[PDB]
Amino acid sequence: MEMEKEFEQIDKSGSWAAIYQDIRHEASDFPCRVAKLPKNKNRNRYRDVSPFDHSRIKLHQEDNDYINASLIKMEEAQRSYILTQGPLPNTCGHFWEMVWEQKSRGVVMLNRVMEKGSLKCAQYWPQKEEKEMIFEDTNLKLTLISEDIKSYYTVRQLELENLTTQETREILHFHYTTWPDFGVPESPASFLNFLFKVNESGSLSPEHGPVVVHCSAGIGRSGTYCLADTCLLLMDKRKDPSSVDIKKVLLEMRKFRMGLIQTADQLRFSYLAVIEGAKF
Ligand SMILES: [Cl-]
Ligand SMILES: [Cl-]
Ligand SMILES: [Cl-]
Repeated sequence: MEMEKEFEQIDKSGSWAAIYQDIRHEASDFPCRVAKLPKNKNRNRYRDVSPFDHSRIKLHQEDNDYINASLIKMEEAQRSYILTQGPLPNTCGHFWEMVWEQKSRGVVMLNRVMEKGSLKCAQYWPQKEEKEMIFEDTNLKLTLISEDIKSYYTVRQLELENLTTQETREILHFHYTTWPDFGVPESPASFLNFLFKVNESGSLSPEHGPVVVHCSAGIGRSGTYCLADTCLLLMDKRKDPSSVDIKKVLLEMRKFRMGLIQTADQLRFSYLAVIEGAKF
């Protein structure tokens, strides 16, 4: 209830922008030297969103280990997430190499490939069973096995094959397809349904590698997902759920990737999701 009382006060006083800017002022700042090397320019979608050196995911490849992706290790929640930008036309092989190397079971996608004409990520998985994809640079094959299309999101069963060894893995693609072109969803019900479905699938089990979460830059909608999921985990784990301080959780996550939650509306939406999910 305390988080809800705080929410009602913030709404009443109109202080979402002030709270959000306090977060930005306190956020950690660590170097991103590798992301800024000239040879990595075309591996970054946005010049102002980079992974920190200390938490970036390294590809196991001799020529260039760089991908714009960060390991968010929430120690108290005992859950790890990989937050990444939506893959570029030239980094789709890198993306699936990362999924393979990190042993991830689930991919969470929070955008449409094109929004208001802007390409927010490449078409990095097959839309049709009969047109599988081959990533020649990383020697991976990806096939659509089936998909379950719902009103607010789609879940896909993908088969990822390492063509070198012929080993195959099932990857679940959790695609929230209806986040609005501008702003945040009016209600968090569909987002929470989605978040619970990811958790119910087993993809977050400590038996697998970290779930991979992405949007356009990997910080705004992805930040909302990680923040809400961590907060709901903590409420389920701790003895006093009213003890969960969403701003503190968000500052902890920002130690691992810059810029998580990109507007005061996304912050308010994260509060709504956590308050409503806490009630479940
Ligand atoms: Cl260079
Ligand atoms: Cl986005
Ligand atoms: Cl920011």
